[PDB]
Amino acid sequence: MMLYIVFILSVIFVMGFVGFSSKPSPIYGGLGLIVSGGVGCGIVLNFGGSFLGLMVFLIYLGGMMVVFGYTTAMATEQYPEIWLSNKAVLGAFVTGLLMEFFMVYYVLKDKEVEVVFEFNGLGDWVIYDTGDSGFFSEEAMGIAALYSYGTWLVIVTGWSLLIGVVVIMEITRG
Amino acid sequence: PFFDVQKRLGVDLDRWMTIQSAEQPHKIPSRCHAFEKEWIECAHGIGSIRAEKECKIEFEDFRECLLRQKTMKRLHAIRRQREKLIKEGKYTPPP
Amino acid sequence: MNPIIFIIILLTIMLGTIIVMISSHWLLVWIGFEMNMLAIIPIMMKNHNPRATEASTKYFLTQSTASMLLMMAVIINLMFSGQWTVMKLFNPMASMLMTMALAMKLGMAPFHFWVPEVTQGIPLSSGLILLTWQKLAPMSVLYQIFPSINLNLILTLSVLSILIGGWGGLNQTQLRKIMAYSSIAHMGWMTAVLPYNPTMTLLNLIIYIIMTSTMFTMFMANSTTTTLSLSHTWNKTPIMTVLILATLLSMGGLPPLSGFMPKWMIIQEMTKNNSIILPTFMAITALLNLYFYMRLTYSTTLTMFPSTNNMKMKWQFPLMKKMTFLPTMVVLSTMMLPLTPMLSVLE
Amino acid sequence: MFMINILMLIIPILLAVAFLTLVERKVLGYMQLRKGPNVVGPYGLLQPIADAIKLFIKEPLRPATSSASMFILAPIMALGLALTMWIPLPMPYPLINMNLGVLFMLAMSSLAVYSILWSGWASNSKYALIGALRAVAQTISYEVTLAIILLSVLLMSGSFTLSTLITTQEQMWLILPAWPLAMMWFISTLAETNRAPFDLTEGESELYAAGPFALFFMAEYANIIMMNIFTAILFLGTSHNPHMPELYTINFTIKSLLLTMSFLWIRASYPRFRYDQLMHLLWKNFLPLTLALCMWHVSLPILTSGIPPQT
Amino acid sequence: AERVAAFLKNVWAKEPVLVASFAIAGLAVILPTLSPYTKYSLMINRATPYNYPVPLRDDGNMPDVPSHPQDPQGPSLEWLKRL
Amino acid sequence: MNLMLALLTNFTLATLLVIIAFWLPQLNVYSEKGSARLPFSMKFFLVAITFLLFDLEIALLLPLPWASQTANLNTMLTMALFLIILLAVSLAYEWTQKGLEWTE
Amino acid sequence: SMMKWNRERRRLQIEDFEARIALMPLLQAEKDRRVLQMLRENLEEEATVMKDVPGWKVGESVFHTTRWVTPMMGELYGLRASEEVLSATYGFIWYT
Amino acid sequence: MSMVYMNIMMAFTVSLVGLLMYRSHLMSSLLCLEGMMLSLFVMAALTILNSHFTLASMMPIILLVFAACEAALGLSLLVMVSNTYGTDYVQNLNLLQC
Amino acid sequence: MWFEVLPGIAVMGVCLFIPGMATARIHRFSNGGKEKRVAHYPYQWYLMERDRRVSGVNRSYVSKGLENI
Ligand SMILES: CCCCCCCCCCCCCCCCCC(=O)OC[C@H](COP(=O)(O)OCCN)OC(=O)CCCCCCCCCCCCCCCCC
Ligand SMILES: CCCCCCCCCCCCO[C@@H]1O[C@H](CO)[C@@H](O[C@H]2O[C@H](CO)[C@@H](O)[C@H](O)[C@H]2O)[C@H](O)[C@H]1O
Ligand SMILES: CCCCCCCCCCCCO[C@@H]1O[C@H](CO)[C@@H](O[C@H]2O[C@H](CO)[C@@H](O)[C@H](O)[C@H]2O)[C@H](O)[C@H]1O
Ligand SMILES: CCCCCCCCCCCCO[C@@H]1O[C@H](CO)[C@@H](O[C@H]2O[C@H](CO)[C@@H](O)[C@H](O)[C@H]2O)[C@H](O)[C@H]1O
Ligand SMILES: CCCCCCCCCCCCO[C@@H]1O[C@H](CO)[C@@H](O[C@H]2O[C@H](CO)[C@@H](O)[C@H](O)[C@H]2O)[C@H](O)[C@H]1O
Ligand SMILES: CCCCCCCCCCCCO[C@@H]1O[C@H](CO)[C@@H](O[C@H]2O[C@H](CO)[C@@H](O)[C@H](O)[C@H]2O)[C@H](O)[C@H]1O
Ligand SMILES: N=C(N)NC(=N)NCCc1ccc(I)c(Cl)c1
Ligand SMILES: N=C(N)NC(=N)NCCc1ccc(I)c(Cl)c1
Repeated sequence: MMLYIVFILSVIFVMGFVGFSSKPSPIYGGLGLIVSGGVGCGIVLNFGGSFLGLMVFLIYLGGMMVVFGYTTAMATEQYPEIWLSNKAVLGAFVTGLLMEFFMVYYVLKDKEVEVVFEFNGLGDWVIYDTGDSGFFSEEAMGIAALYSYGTWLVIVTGWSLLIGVVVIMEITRG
Repeated sequence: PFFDVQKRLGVDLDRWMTIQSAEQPHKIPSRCHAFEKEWIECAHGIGSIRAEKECKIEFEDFRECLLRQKTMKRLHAIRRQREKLIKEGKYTPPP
Repeated sequence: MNPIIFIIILLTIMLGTIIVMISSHWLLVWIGFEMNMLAIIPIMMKNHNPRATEASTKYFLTQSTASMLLMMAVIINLMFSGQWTVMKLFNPMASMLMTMALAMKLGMAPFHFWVPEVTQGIPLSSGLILLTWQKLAPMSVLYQIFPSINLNLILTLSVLSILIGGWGGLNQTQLRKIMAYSSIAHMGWMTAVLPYNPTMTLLNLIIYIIMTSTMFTMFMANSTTTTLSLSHTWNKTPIMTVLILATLLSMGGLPPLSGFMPKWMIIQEMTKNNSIILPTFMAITALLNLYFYMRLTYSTTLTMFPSTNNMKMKWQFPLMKKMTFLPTMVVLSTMMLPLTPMLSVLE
Repeated sequence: MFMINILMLIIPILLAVAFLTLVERKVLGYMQLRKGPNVVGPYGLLQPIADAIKLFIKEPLRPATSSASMFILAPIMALGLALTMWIPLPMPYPLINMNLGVLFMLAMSSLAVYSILWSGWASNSKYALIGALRAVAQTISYEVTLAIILLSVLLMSGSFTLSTLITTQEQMWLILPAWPLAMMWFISTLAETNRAPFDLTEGESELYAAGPFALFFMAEYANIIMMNIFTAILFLGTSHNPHMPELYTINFTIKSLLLTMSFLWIRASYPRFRYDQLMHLLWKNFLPLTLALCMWHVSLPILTSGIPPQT
Repeated sequence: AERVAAFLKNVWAKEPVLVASFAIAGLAVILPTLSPYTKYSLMINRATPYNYPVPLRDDGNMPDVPSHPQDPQGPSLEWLKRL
Repeated sequence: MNLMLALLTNFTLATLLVIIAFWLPQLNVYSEKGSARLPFSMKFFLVAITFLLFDLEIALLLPLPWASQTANLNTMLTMALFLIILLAVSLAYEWTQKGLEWTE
Repeated sequence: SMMKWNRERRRLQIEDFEARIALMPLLQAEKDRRVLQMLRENLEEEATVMKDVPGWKVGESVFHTTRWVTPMMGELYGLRASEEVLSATYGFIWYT
Repeated sequence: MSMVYMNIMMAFTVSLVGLLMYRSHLMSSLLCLEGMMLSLFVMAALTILNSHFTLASMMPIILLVFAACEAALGLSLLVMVSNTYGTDYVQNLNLLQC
Repeated sequence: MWFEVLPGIAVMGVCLFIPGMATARIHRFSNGGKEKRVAHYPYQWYLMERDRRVSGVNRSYVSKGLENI
């Protein structure tokens, strides 16, 4: 059901993580992270975070992950190794999927599961808020408050980014 | 803070975002505003050793609002019972 | 490095630390650590060689991992209390994660492997920062979250650090590795007393920093990084050999020198809490440190090792390195015990 | 009823791309004192059909790629994302009415660089990989100014909704208050779409085939049209009459057609930039001005008392 | 005054793009402080009612609080209608 | 649901066009006719890294259209200009340090 | 030109926002009754479903406080057709 | 807790184990580090959005910005390692063994 | 002559005209002859959901006036 969309997305989220965390060729590992990023944006979208969802796409996938792929093509892997060709990667990949499937199957059968800690399995919709009728996005109000409330945050964030530029020019000059 | 420079200078560098019952844009309240307000006012000034015992009631309620563990458990209980009756024909839901 | 850039990078290392110390918000604490780690890397890399690049990479991986674990602890704390205030955490799993993260940042055993290697691979001035200024921010967080730390975890880390630091230093001829293992041992005393009296943690931290700065500054003065190179000091700067002797004995905790004061005070606080086995075990184990401190005094000051002929050319030139604050620090490093009651200013 | 609507966007987009190949050839021809296609169908109207059929029945010569999955992925990503860029466009009503539509287009367009990168990896040739990386560097560089220019314009619009640009320009085109940004925006789209004088992928390899070649070409030309439709909305806002939405669609189409023809006009008129020179046009010319105009457009509504509404 | 004028003419001849950038950035920093309309942006932002105006319990000594929205007490937007 | 359907249609059609573009009748009956430093300049690394840092700054400027609706305009305008000026200082630093050069 | 139009647009937003303020009391009154009716209806089915479950008090709060607490989605739409639950939970987010 | 939290925490654990269990490529380990950031971003965003903690809505952005700057530093170290040895293999970074 | 470029342009223009025209008329067909309701904010969605219940046929675009008073 579409009532479990958030849960389903989080299942794919984990599968993408078991994908690159098993560490295949950095080219394929990058693909697994890109898929996870998109699935992660969808999870954030369904909780009412449109801007935060699109920042993952704009900045995390279009920004950082592009530079990761760019750097991989330059200084790491130019041609991928066959995926799951190494036994260690396959064992790790299979093990994570087997663990994940058991969690999913048990939480769906009992509508709850205790994997270390106890979780509910009724669906994530149950915790949602029931009274919204404002003429604005609350997430947008909060982020816009960076410029009124967050003067200190802007100063230290802006400073760190400038120092990042200076630092990386020092590191790479060699 | 280790060095409480903020209070010495009366300048608010990050206190504004520490709790959800603080002032928010356009007076948008957090879902657990009343519970966090109650717990904060109960525990104010008496120290964390005392508060851990004397404000346990407010903190348990605030935690229930935060994660709703007891509410979900109750809903899970009623739903599970309903499935049994549907599986036994002793209950037909209304319209 | 351009001197103005060096200054700005150094000021950013300090600013990252200060943000951690003045912050009341976990996010700003995390930012302070991130800013601090960003600025430290260039000074580790500044001599451009494969060893420096390996040291910076090992440092980056350790610190970035620890900072992710810290962020995870903060977020778990947010879910279980709905607030960001820097104070006791409201979840035992959050407390463990934050404690482990701070242990990794401090290089406490069994997360210690990076300290000897990173210190070896960077210049002396960079190692001085790494082993002194860089301990301030993680210690200042432990100072605030200790009411919620697991006692068994923190004391296990302390005991392991004193053991690993003492044993690890016995096998070293490189001065930078000796200071690294010495740092691991001293972090153990700082955290062992934290659950009982954080003021003694501050006292041990301050005295540790003063003594460590004195050693690094004296090593820089003569450009010495090995035991044998240090053993030539007697034939160039005899005064330095005496200052090293006093500082090493102080670092060994011998009375009536300054370095005895932290061990003295920590033992007192622990016994007041009916902790008798742990202080005694700690004090005996610290004799391992005293041993490899004494070995250095033998090859530096108390005997005269063989020299070289080219050393005579060095006789005709004076020391030109800054040695900033060295006269002040060496006096504090050795002659402070009569002023022990002054520790109350740290309350 | 909504699936009908999706098809009535996809199919005309692909047909418009096909016949842009004809129009580009004929406009370039007449600017070169010749005719261009005029034999295959009357006035060359069947030329796009002959080309399309030819390409698809052509032998699909793909050398043994270093990655089968990434060889297939690149054209699918390129074409799939290109069509996605159209779904929030108000013409005057969007297929999908997004509150953050402008931000959605920026985020999707930033993903299009992966098709360049993946096709470089799949080529199994360090020479083509190096060509891919040079193209990626050009593309991301000009993404910087496009985002900042777009932000500056929205400070006069008040929101990220694309249809709010229509409201903002009810009295006057935004090109009048913002012609300096329109100038750099327009050139940035040329460089973004690797169009001459920024067509350095084509020029440098001078100094894919069949259907898979055709698909990359279709995605490129879909992006070219979409960029010019975006420019018309951003700077040449058409008035919308809710009772006659087709008057908006006619006028807005003409502006987009003309803007697209100006892409062909420019291609006919200038030599090609060197790679380092189009890098300097961005980092040392556009970016300093864009940053200064971004500062100016934050201040201007505040100092004039012309802050737009949020809703 | 002249050596600066001789400086500007050189950068205007050599780097007109940079001269324009710096000129625009300076106006963006300076003009808000000089403009007489800047004060209205504050007022208009405050005049926009995003949330409900919760009424006050009347204790009998609030002569400056209107009883009805169409009464003459309370803030007026006449200044905004003209603007 | 509509956006999901649009996305699913766009990439499903793209997939169908790609596969059919690969598998069409050919009318022939005979046999058909690694992870190192790529020789690529450090300059191209610095472009990508420079793009990333500027992109992170852009993420912080994106809320500006909403921030201009605040009553705390004095603070908001000061912080917007501060961030953009710092972005300009970043560019000035790369420029004067020959980070934007392509020679050598 | 942009200044004049934007000022007019700000006046049009204020008029639109004030129409909403005029209607909020009526909408709030309606919302209160709908919520209370839904909770009451769930309380009848709870009485029936949990009639023969030992140690189950019907309608027992999970909070120590007697203050009114806003219910979450699961409490209101706990026992209703998925079509309504989906519309209530994800209808706004998914609307185009 | 809610069902989604089970998988988000699982994703973080999976990437942490991936990070602590190195293979050969340094880039593969840097990807795991970004994976932990992405899971932290999602977990923080979900918690903040669901609780309607309005002013905390900017926190995930700050997390993203700072961690991307961290990743840029990490990539720069990787290329310097690759310039030295011709690969990004961690086994080459063992000089400080002695 | 140059005007022989126009037929290709006309075909291109009609192709670009169909998307906008189709969406506009499909919206009118599916929304009772009116513009499709825009709900970017919770308030607008709340009123649209209230209209659906008030309609009596579960159609937010079916309006009820004074005849229901
Ligand atoms: C006040 C209350 C607190 C009480 C705690 C105890 C305080 C003592 C610790 C103070 C700190 C140590 C300061 C010692 C200053 C040393 C200066 C000195 O004694 O002379 C050094 C001497 C000079 O040699 P030179 O440079 O050549 O000049 C003369 C020309 N031949 O250099 C030489 O000639 C080399 C000499 C050979 C090495 C002999 C070493 C044995 C003497 C050690 C003296 C220092 C004691 C250190 C341990 C502390 C003792 C309690
Ligand atoms: C290395 C560089 C170091 C630079 C150090 C610079 C320190 C700058 C401190 C900035 C914070 C100044 O002090 C703080 O500022 C902001 C805006 O001015 C004020 O905040 C104001 O805007 C928002 C609006 O709701 C709220 O925070 C508050 O309602 C209001 O007072 C704080 O009330 C004030 O306490
Ligand atoms: C090193 C791997 C890091 C992976 C981190 C993975 C995420 C960790 C999730 C921590 C959140 C769950 O944290 C856990 O929650 C439960 C209830 O919810 C708490 O409560 C639990 O123990 C206490 C014991 O007095 C009681 O409340 C109760 O018996 C039980 O529910 C635990 O005290 C807390 O530790
Ligand atoms: C867009 C829809 C169009 C629908 C049209 C449907 C027509 C279906 C009939 C396809 C006819 C293709 O015709 C055939 O194409 C392939 C392209 O690989 C050519 O090439 C093929 O044959 C030659 C030898 O003859 C081989 O060496 C070659 O490797 C092989 O690919 C053939 O020489 C040509 O005869
Ligand atoms: C009016 C204020 C508006 C706010 C502006 C926003 C902040 C922008 C900060 C940019 C600072 C750039 O500062 C810039 O530094 C270099 C120093 O090498 C100077 O340029 C100097 O070096 C270059 C070589 O690169 C020489 O060819 C040149 O002759 C010399 O002037 C520039 O003249 C100066 O403009
Ligand atoms: C590298 C560091 C870069 C830092 C750059 C910072 C530059 C800041 C420049 C603009 C700061 C002042 O900008 C503008 O000044 C005028 C003063 O007349 C302020 O005052 C104006 O607006 C306020 C509203 O709050 C009115 O009450 C007031 O009557 C009016 O004069 C504005 O609120 C402020 O928006
Ligand atoms: N935490 C501890 N165990 N010790 C501690 N700080 N006790 C507080 C007692 C104390 C002791 C000395 C002073 I001077 C002051 Cl003012 C107060
Ligand atoms: N650049 C030009 N305009 N001429 C040109 N070489 N066109 C390419 C021809 C082409 C490619 C794909 C498709 I689908 C179609 Cl129908 C036609």
